[PDB]
Amino acid sequence: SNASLQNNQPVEFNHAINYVNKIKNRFQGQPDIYKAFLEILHTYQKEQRNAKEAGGNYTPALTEQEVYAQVARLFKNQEDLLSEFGQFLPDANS
Amino acid sequence: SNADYVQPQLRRPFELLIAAAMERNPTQFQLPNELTCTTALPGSS
Repeated sequence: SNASLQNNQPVEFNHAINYVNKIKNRFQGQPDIYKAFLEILHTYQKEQRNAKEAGGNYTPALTEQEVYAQVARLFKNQEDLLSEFGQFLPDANS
Repeated sequence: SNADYVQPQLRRPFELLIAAAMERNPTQFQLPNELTCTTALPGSS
């Protein structure tokens, strides 16, 4: 008896690993850009924590749309990174 | 409850992304990792 999920999220996690590596490689030399994005994640994790602290009834101030728009405004010139990012919230998925 | 049917939420897109960021970085999310008080200032390699 398992029921504990033996098949976790492998492909999207491995894609994420490569993506974060790709983010570094993409803007290697400019810490502010990568750090700013990291702080975005930091901020969303904070908001998510605070939301679930109230059970989830309380909605955070940082929405997925907000995040994505912030990321797009964050990484300019190279949309290829954002193109990779699109897999972490694909419009094709509802 | 309004929905007593409890269901795990493995489908969390941001979770594996931020987790990957947490793994491929020295996880500086101001999150107490382990023995981390003054160990990492600029981070690890």
